[PDB]
Amino acid sequence: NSELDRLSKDDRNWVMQTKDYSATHFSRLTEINSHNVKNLKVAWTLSTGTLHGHEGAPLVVDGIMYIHTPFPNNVYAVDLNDTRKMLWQYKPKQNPAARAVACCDVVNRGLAYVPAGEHGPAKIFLNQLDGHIVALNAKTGEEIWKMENSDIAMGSTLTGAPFVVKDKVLVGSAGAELGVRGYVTAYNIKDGKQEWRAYATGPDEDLLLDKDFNKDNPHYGQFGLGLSTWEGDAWKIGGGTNWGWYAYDPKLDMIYYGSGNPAPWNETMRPGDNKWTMTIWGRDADTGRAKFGYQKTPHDEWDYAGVNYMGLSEQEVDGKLTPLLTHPDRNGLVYTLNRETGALVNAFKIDDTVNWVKKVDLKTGLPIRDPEYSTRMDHNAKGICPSAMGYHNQGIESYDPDKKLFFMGVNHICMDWEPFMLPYRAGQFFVGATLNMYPGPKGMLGQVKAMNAVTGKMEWEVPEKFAVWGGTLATAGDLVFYGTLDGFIKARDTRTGELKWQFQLPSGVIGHPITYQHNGKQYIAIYSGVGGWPGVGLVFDLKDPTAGLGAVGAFRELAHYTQMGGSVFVFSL
Amino acid sequence: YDGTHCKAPGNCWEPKPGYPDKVAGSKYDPKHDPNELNKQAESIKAMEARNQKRVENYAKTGKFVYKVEDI
Ligand SMILES: O=C(O)c1cc(C(=O)O)c2c(n1)C(=O)C(=O)c1cc(C(=O)O)[nH]c1-2
Ligand SMILES: [Ca+2]
Repeated sequence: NSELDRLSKDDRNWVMQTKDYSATHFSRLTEINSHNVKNLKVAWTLSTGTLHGHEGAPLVVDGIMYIHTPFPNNVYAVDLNDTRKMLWQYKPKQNPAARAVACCDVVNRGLAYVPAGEHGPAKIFLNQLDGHIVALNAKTGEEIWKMENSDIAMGSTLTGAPFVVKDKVLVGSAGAELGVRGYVTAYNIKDGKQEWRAYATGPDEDLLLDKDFNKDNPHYGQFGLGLSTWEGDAWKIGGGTNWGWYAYDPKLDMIYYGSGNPAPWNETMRPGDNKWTMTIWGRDADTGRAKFGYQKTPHDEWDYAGVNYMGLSEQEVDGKLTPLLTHPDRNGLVYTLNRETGALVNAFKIDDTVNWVKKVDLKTGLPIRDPEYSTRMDHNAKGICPSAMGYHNQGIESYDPDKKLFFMGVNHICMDWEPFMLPYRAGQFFVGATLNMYPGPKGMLGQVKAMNAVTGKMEWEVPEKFAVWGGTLATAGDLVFYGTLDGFIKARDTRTGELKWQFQLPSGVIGHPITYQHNGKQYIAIYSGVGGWPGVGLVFDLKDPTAGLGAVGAFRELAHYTQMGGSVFVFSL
Repeated sequence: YDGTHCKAPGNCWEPKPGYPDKVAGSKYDPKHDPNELNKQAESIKAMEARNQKRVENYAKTGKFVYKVEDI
């Protein structure tokens, strides 16, 4: 959408979760900078009126902030000239049974926005846990249209944010832990008409492939693989949901995202590469047809769900300025691909303790597996890094184009894993592994790191008490801001990693910070309200260390630092 | 199984030592019920058909109506 692209370039706005179509999470605002951030104070605050995990962050467009909640996914609008009043509210009525089929807390990664055009007035888009995509009038909150994407009776929900491209809004999927076969869907913004729908497994017509799919890298695989890399009909329940983030290149007219893990977690029940789960896709915008598809983790054994964000940039590769995507996967590798051809540029370890894979062979594109850290029936596999939580999860990260550095919140969590046999029944969980998780070999649970994604050179690295889950915001003031699970927002100097400022929020953070200018002043805003996968223990009062899909034991100390909450904090000088 | 021995481009899977090429008939046979397997796709077809009713009513009347029994 060229008007949405243009609004994204205006520092008064934050028009999508990812900030802009490249997912830079980078602001040119410098009012707040490394030399005065120690003076940042809370300006004003809002309550969301809910508990549970608060993922994503607010949108700001044309002087209005938009807020969203975890289930039941209430939305409200606030005029930045009258911060105490809610301009409008939208309160979904959803079946409470939706909560029982969410694997990982009833999180929602937030709203999307499109400006007014031929399709009608400006709209806010919401994905509901119960599987509906809703279009609201951005100025009034009136419901314009609503469609069914996902059915909770099959264990299929929505948690990832909608994504607007031209006249379409894209809606993902969720429920691979209940055997949902992933799919992404484009709806027309005017009337909610389904334009196209691309599945992650199965026959080529379902995958929606360009006739020249992987023409540039035929060694990745081309046709027939969504059937031939599974035994029989096991693809029909085979995972590959896409509950993460998108990017878009308007010049190529290509949309990028990752498909998630194959189901079940029990690898022995699903022999084969299990394509095209765990895949980096480049899809034509109008048709949805994939131009490239790179499977990062063939035959996943670890739930490295391949949904993490895609950060676009233009950097020199062997001296030639090249359009790129960069993608810190769950599997602990940072992928950088040519975003036109899909060619692999690099795949480096985000922390050197990654052990499921020895290295990626860049020429073949294959990860060279270490069988010592495989999983398999009738075996308790020990000391696998990363754990299923990944060395990176759902947080959107940030890129400073002057430094050519990505700044990432990183997890340092490893695991033991033993699968088990179990039947598939639609609507029930379909996991089939028992896990124990714990800190990686360096002994803490999180890090923040700065890196060059072409060379792999780590600029700086610093430890954090807990996994850094919510992502980052970087600015031209030489700062990276992020929130922590234990309930801080913090700012570090992006040259050195030095900590410049910290503030104690009410609850842990699982979303990202934003910044915007309003009436000549810079603000930083963030949600506070712990939850998501790390918070399942505290949110659901769980005690068995293998409960919450194995996260309970690793995060057992988090409840000593934070309770649940739900608030928006806005800071300024 | 180190992931580098490929039967075909995009297809590198091997069984691990001592495990079967095919699971059907093995001790690891998932024995999925084909009727259970098909339920998701049936549910999608039903959602798609309702959505298409809502779209058609919008194009006919100019007013959006969610509940398909009210159209
Ligand atoms: O396979 C799925 O469809 C699915 C969905 C979700 C979800 O909807 O949030 C998560 C996961 N998987 C998962 O693998 C995971 O690590 C996870 C963490 C979180 C969270 O918000 O903290 N959700 C999810
Ligand atoms: Ca998963």
